[PDB]
Amino acid sequence: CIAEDYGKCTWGGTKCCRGRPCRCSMIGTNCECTP
Repeated sequence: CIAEDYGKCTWGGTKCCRGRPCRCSMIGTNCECTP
């Protein structure tokens, strides 16, 4: 899973471990996982 900080993720693909919301750049491209 993505247990890294701000680790790149995908809406519907690899989600953040534990279940953390993934933020994006308001453009729906490089979404990083936020602790």
